[PDB]
Amino acid sequence: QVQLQESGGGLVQPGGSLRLSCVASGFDLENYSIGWFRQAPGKAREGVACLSKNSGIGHSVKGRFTISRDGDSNTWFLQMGALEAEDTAVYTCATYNRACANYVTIWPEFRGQGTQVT
Amino acid sequence: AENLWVTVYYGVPVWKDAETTLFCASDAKAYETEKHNVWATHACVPTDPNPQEIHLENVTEEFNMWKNNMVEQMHTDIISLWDQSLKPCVKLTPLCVTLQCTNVTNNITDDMRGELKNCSFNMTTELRDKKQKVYSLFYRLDVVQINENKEYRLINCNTSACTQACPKVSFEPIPIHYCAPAGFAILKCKDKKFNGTGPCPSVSTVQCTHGIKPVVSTQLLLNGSLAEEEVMIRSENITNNAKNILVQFNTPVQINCTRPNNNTRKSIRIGPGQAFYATGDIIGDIRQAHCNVSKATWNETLGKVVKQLRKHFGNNTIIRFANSSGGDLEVTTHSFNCGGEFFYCNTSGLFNSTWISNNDSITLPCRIKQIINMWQRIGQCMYAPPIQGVIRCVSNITGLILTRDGGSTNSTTETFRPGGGDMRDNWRSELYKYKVVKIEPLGVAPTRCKRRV
Amino acid sequence: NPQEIHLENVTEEFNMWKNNMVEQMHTDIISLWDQSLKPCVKLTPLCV
Amino acid sequence: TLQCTNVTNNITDDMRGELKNCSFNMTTELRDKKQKVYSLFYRLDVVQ
Amino acid sequence: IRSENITNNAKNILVQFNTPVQINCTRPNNNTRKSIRIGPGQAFYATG
Amino acid sequence: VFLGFLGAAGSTMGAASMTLTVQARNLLSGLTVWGIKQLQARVLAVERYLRDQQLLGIWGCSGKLICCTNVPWNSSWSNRNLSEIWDNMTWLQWDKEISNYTQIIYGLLEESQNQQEKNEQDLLALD
Amino acid sequence: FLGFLGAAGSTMGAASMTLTVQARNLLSGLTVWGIKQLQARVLAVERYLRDQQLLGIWGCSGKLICCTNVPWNSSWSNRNLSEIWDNMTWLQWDKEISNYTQIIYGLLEESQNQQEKNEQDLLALD
Amino acid sequence: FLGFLGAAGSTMGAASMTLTVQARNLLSGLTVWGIKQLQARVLAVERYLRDQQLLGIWGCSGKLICCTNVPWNSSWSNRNLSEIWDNMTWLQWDKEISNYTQIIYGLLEESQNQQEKNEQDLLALD
Ligand SMILES: *[C@@H]1O[C@H](CO)[C@@H](O[C@@H]2O[C@H](CO)[C@@H](O[C@@H]3O[C@H](CO)[C@@H](O)[C@H](O)[C@@H]3O)[C@H](O)[C@H]2NC(C)=O)[C@H](O)[C@H]1NC(C)=O
Ligand SMILES: *[C@@H]1O[C@H](CO)[C@@H](O[C@@H]2O[C@H](CO)[C@@H](O[C@@H]3O[C@H](CO)[C@@H](O)[C@H](O)[C@@H]3O)[C@H](O)[C@H]2NC(C)=O)[C@H](O)[C@H]1NC(C)=O
Ligand SMILES: *[C@@H]1O[C@H](CO)[C@@H](O[C@@H]2O[C@H](CO)[C@@H](O)[C@H](O)[C@H]2NC(C)=O)[C@H](O)[C@H]1NC(C)=O
Ligand SMILES: *[C@@H]1O[C@H](CO)[C@@H](O[C@@H]2O[C@H](CO)[C@@H](O)[C@H](O)[C@H]2NC(C)=O)[C@H](O)[C@H]1NC(C)=O
Ligand SMILES: *[C@@H]1O[C@H](CO)[C@@H](O[C@@H]2O[C@H](CO)[C@@H](O)[C@H](O)[C@H]2NC(C)=O)[C@H](O)[C@H]1NC(C)=O
Ligand SMILES: *[C@@H]1O[C@H](CO)[C@@H](O[C@@H]2O[C@H](CO)[C@@H](O)[C@H](O)[C@H]2NC(C)=O)[C@H](O)[C@H]1NC(C)=O
Ligand SMILES: *[C@@H]1O[C@H](CO)[C@@H](O[C@@H]2O[C@H](CO)[C@@H](O)[C@H](O)[C@H]2NC(C)=O)[C@H](O)[C@H]1NC(C)=O
Ligand SMILES: *[C@@H]1O[C@H](CO)[C@@H](O)[C@H](O)[C@H]1NC(C)=O
Ligand SMILES: *[C@@H]1O[C@H](CO)[C@@H](O)[C@H](O)[C@H]1NC(C)=O
Ligand SMILES: *[C@@H]1O[C@H](CO)[C@@H](O)[C@H](O)[C@H]1NC(C)=O
Ligand SMILES: *[C@@H]1O[C@H](CO)[C@@H](O)[C@H](O)[C@H]1NC(C)=O
Ligand SMILES: *[C@@H]1O[C@H](CO)[C@@H](O)[C@H](O)[C@H]1NC(C)=O
Ligand SMILES: *[C@@H]1O[C@H](CO)[C@@H](O)[C@H](O)[C@H]1NC(C)=O
Ligand SMILES: *[C@@H]1O[C@H](CO)[C@@H](O)[C@H](O)[C@H]1NC(C)=O
Ligand SMILES: *[C@@H]1O[C@H](CO)[C@@H](O)[C@H](O)[C@H]1NC(C)=O
Ligand SMILES: *[C@@H]1O[C@H](CO)[C@@H](O)[C@H](O)[C@H]1NC(C)=O
Ligand SMILES: *[C@@H]1O[C@H](CO)[C@@H](O)[C@H](O)[C@H]1NC(C)=O
Ligand SMILES: *[C@@H]1O[C@H](CO)[C@@H](O)[C@H](O)[C@H]1NC(C)=O
Ligand SMILES: *[C@@H]1O[C@H](CO)[C@@H](O)[C@H](O)[C@H]1NC(C)=O
Ligand SMILES: *[C@@H]1O[C@H](CO)[C@@H](O)[C@H](O)[C@H]1NC(C)=O
Ligand SMILES: *[C@@H]1O[C@H](CO)[C@@H](O)[C@H](O)[C@H]1NC(C)=O
Ligand SMILES: *[C@@H]1O[C@H](CO)[C@@H](O)[C@H](O)[C@H]1NC(C)=O
Ligand SMILES: *[C@@H]1O[C@H](CO)[C@@H](O)[C@H](O)[C@H]1NC(C)=O
Ligand SMILES: *[C@@H]1O[C@H](CO)[C@@H](O)[C@H](O)[C@H]1NC(C)=O
Repeated sequence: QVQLQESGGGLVQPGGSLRLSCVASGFDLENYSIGWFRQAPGKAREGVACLSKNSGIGHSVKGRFTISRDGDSNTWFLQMGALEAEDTAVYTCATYNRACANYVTIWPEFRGQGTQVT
Repeated sequence: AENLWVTVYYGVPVWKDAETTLFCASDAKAYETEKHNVWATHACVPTDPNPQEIHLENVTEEFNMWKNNMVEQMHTDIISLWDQSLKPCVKLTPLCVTLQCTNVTNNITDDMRGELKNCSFNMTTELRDKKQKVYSLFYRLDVVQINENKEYRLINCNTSACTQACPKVSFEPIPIHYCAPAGFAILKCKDKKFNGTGPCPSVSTVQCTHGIKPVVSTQLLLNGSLAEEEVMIRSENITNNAKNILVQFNTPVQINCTRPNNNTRKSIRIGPGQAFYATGDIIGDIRQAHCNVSKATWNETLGKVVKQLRKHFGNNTIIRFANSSGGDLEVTTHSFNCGGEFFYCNTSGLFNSTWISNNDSITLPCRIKQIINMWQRIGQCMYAPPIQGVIRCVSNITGLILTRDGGSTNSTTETFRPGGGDMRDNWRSELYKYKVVKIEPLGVAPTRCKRRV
Repeated sequence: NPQEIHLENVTEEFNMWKNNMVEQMHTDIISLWDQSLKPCVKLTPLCV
Repeated sequence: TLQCTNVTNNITDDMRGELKNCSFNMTTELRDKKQKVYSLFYRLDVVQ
Repeated sequence: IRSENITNNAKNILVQFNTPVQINCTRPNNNTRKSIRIGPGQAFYATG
Repeated sequence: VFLGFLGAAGSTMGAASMTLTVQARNLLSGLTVWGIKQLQARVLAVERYLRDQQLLGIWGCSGKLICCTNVPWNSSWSNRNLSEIWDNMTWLQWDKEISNYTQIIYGLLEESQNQQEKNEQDLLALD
Repeated sequence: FLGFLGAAGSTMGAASMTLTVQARNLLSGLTVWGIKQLQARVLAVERYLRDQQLLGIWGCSGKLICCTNVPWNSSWSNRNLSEIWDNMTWLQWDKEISNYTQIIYGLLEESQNQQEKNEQDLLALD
Repeated sequence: FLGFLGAAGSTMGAASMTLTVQARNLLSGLTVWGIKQLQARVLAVERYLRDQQLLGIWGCSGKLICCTNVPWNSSWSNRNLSEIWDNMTWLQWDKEISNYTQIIYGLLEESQNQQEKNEQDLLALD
């Protein structure tokens, strides 16, 4: 398998946009939803996005970040814009509950490795 | 004497785990002065006047509640009933017209600033060509702002079409008993130490399950069945973050819930025969609906839950609570079904406390929503018609679906946050002590018989 | 050629005002008409 | 009705006509507004 | 060779082969499908 | 007495084999949901009972509850004393004890009944 | 006489002549009339199968005409045998045992269980 | 062994050796394959039940081989005994008697009724 593979990390100038993405398989990605992490040095774990199944809504903790999907392709796109100096961390995409249960605070199972955004 | 020969026994008390399909068993009440039901019990067979339970001895039957199929069967059945009940009445697609909505300030209160909206729109009369300017009141949750007097639009009207909830039918929960067909037995565990996965050396056979109310709620179970002795904790892993903890109370907690506004329903014609019921002209003051629990009862209940929960997490561990941290509007909030009006309450006045090693009331604000998406399969929305008068609901709120937080390695900073998700734990707390066994009557055994020719 | 066994020596208490066939047929004919009216035209646009 | 016209981008002599570059009005999600959508329709699915 | 009446001019002759005949064919064209809105909820995919 | 469905399901086979009628009598109890849904269960119950009854009738059996039979026990499926089996073990334990060797037993019973019928025919025709 | 259910008016003794005739027609054989017919078929099969199981619970196994224990208690009927078998029709007779059948249907069961137990004990002791 | 319907072409005497295996799978077992599959199941049940009732009220119920009365009328088949059983097949036998096998199903019934008469009378006399 269920593990998640992420891509799109790199260096961004302040005031740009990114196209973080992550894909997965494992014959069990119909019961779970996929959201994203955010872990900056010195601080705890937050959340950035959670594409809830059963509602199709693209919840996010800030206005800039948006999660999206496309068809039946098992890939999820995190689009981030108007980046600023604090948004430099280790972005990981993980699996949350079927209806995007408590995130920005939870520590899920079946998580990825995480790219680097500076 | 050596001729120990095989004989065959039929109708022997032997069972093997298997799966089948069950049916209704509802109290008749003579079913004459009834206004139908969403779980139509006219087609349901009547329950036994005096169901009999047979206690079994010497028996240790393995039980399990997390791979039970009864919950999946229940969920499929109730979803099918809900879909069936929504067919034979109004199918209002002609409501996605461009609504022109203003605020409402007929002596409003500041807490409910905005919220209710005065919407007006063109609408087709009985004739196919003539149009009329009609008006209604729409809650802030059911309208979005297109073309950013502003122009609003129904929230469901790019992604689904709503069939208005049928005015004659009712959503009032009634008990239903699931009775296995002939040849299958229902085993029920009577052990007070029962927790889920594990044998129960008190299993008794029953004709079928007790009366269970198919209620719909999130993060706070309502009219559940309490477990005696003490509050019980069940899971599928107490050590996994992504798994709920179906906490079951032993002392019921009274919760009142109101809506102190009148609602003058005004049916308006939108086509031939089809009539759509709407709000309008609230009589008297308008105040937001609220819910009351008792702080004295809730504080003690949370203390008991914490005392029972520190068993699985150590006696020197902090235990903190918090509200839901995000999700849909049906997981971070209570999800009532109170008299045909679907509340959505602010359950953050309860889950805010910290517990260490060593008269009054709590008021939760609620946000009424009409356009709902229960049975969250996309494209099956439904418009609940407004209900006239001031309504009240009383419940025992015997349940909890807290999820752990975890993840910070090994430490004592455990926090619990309510959260639902898949709509199966409202019945996994009612069909936990139940299983279906297929009876196998055939059985061979050796005796000294010779089978005279 | 349906059979008709005439029975002798038998008396039976009939009832025409409590019969069940007279009600089952009544529901059945309505069911027939409702089924036969589905698979063709359902003209709404005559309200002009 | 389709205000269709005949497609002539990177076309081949064998596939003359055939595809048609149709433009028609269409109700949007709100049942009060007309878009102007376009599509490609083979010559076997459109008649004059 | 199978036929109901092989001496008839209106009966099909279902020839069945001994060795298969490999046949390929394609549609050597990308067809970009764009979704447009029929109305509330319903969608319609048309080749772009 | 100790009536009720599966009333003696935990008691030993000695006392269990007195009220098999209780366990066998209620095997035939009795478009929208709760419609065809109940009817499917009814048909399945009839199917299961018919399977059991035909399986009983195929062998030389179907008196009712108990039916003595030929083809001696192989004495390999259970190397246990008769008294211990019939007064020290409950029925489910016996089931899990000999659940691996059922099909061969059923085939043996079928063949024994057929051979008995052939013997009866031979001993009835000649006289 | 002849025909299905063609002797309901005849005497009790004479009506025990066409038991096969009445037993044969107990098993005759989406859309309207397409689910009612199937429901009726299932109901008829279930009724016949329950009746056959009830017959087989007691030791008859041969259906028509069965001999059994549980002697006729004088409380159930107080009258001569030839009067029962010579003048009544079966419908009239069923009136006299409209309410006495429940005890009989268990008395026959316990008699059958006793006989089976005696048979098993006799075969075991040998 | 020869599977289900395996001995179909075998000779009559050898065909009457594997009755059980071919009498063992007579009960094997909304949208399409919904009501129609259940219809097939119900039809199979009804057919088996009718066959069992015939093997019943005839006087048998032990299935497979069954002795019975009603001596073989010569009109049905004027042939030897061995020729029926050594160089004939059950299908050929069924073709041989197809219209005759309807009066037999009544002669057996009457023989069963008279046998039950005799048994009942001799039992009640003593
Ligand atoms: C959990 O159970 C309680 C207890 O049944 C539910 O409260 C019940 O709510 C219904 C709906 O309003 C009440 O019925 C109404 O009663 C009024 C006053 O009698 C009547 O005018 C209405 O026509 C309607 O019949 C019902 O009385 C009330 N129960 C009690 C004991 O007062 C509650 O709704 C359940 N929880 C959920 C989430 O459904
Ligand atoms: C659910 O319940 C919680 C309970 O606290 C709500 O949280 C509170 O929401 C208000 C919204 O205005 C937050 O703003 C506060 O407003 C007062 C009004 O004067 C102001 O004085 C404060 O300085 C503050 O700005 C408030 O911080 C927040 N928390 C608390 C403890 O009050 C929540 O809004 C409810 N709804 C949802 C969807 O969560
Ligand atoms: C209901 O229909 C009438 C049709 O007359 C709409 O009237 C229009 O109103 C706008 C501003 O409110 C004017 O600019 C137009 O000229 C009016 N149309 C006319 C006069 O033909 C009315 O807006 C509709 N109600 C709505 C959309 O809520
Ligand atoms: C319950 O949860 C535990 C841990 O939360 C599960 O065991 C884990 O299995 C994963 C599978 O890759 C391992 O990576 C972890 O290391 C395991 N945890 C530990 C502590 O060893 C377990 O499968 C879950 N289910 C049950 C029935 O225990
Ligand atoms: C909501 O809007 C309706 C429609 O405009 C309001 O009803 C109007 O009220 C004024 C006086 O306040 C009358 O002059 C109009 O004739 C009314 N129009 C109609 C169509 O009835 C209504 O007052 C607004 N507020 C509420 C709370 O309903
Ligand atoms: C849970 O409670 C916290 C505070 O106890 C809420 O956080 C506030 O949320 C509102 C609206 O979302 C903001 O205006 C405040 O600034 C937040 N304050 C803090 C300190 O975070 C949170 O919204 C509550 N969540 C739910 C689902 O009720
Ligand atoms: C879509 O609707 C517009 C609405 O105006 C149509 O435009 C008119 O078309 C007719 C001919 O069909 C002309 O005579 C008018 O002058 C047009 N009016 C305007 C304002 O342009 C249009 O034809 C419809 N169909 C399409 C494919 O666009
Ligand atoms: C009118 O409602 C809107 C909600 O979209 C709100 O922003 C605005 O403040 C309201 N106006 C008044 C006067 O309350
Ligand atoms: C249409 O519905 C979607 C839900 O899929 C929502 O995100 C959006 O705000 C709605 N309105 C649009 C796209 O204008
Ligand atoms: C339930 O209790 C049994 C008792 O031994 C235990 O083994 C099992 O782990 C428990 N399950 C839980 C706590 O989820
Ligand atoms: C609702 O209207 C009725 C009828 O006038 C009135 O008696 C009642 O008081 C109103 N509701 C409230 C809460 O006042
Ligand atoms: C809930 O409590 C508030 C607290 O003042 C009270 O005003 C309201 O009437 C209560 N509602 C009830 C008891 O239904
Ligand atoms: C809920 O309302 C009932 C009836 O008015 C009352 O008896 C009870 O005290 C209320 N509960 C609380 C917690 O106020
Ligand atoms: C009530 O709740 C508070 C919340 O922290 C807790 O400290 C206290 O121990 C609880 N019990 C009492 C009797 O106050
Ligand atoms: C939540 O709890 C904290 C401390 O326990 C307290 O300061 C705060 O006022 C509480 N807020 C609510 C809404 O209960
Ligand atoms: C709620 O709790 C009370 C407390 O005794 C109980 O009588 C009642 O049956 C429970 N359920 C409901 C629906 O009121
Ligand atoms: C497009 O080209 C074909 C080629 O002959 C022509 O027949 C057809 O009429 C053309 N379409 C239009 C709309 O003129
Ligand atoms: C099939 O073969 C038979 C063999 O005699 C022949 O009579 C019949 O006409 C053939 N059918 C065809 C060739 O369609
Ligand atoms: C087959 O075709 C011939 C051609 O004339 C015709 O005479 C004969 O009747 C046909 N037979 C059948 C069975 O179609
Ligand atoms: C069709 O387009 C895709 C990208 O849109 C491209 O990868 C592919 O090569 C194109 N088809 C052919 C035959 O080149
Ligand atoms: C349970 O087992 C004990 C073991 O000796 C036995 O004495 C007792 O009778 C059994 N209980 C029953 C059969 O109800
Ligand atoms: C029969 O059950 C399993 C099936 O493979 C087998 O491993 C087991 O050894 C058998 N039972 C006994 C008692 O040996
Ligand atoms: C009716 O009774 C008479 C004698 O009273 C008898 O002769 C006659 O046969 C009976 N009817 C039938 C159909 O048996
Ligand atoms: C078929 O008949 C031949 C003789 O004609 C015989 O040898 C053979 O055994 C028969 N087949 C079977 C399966 O008995």
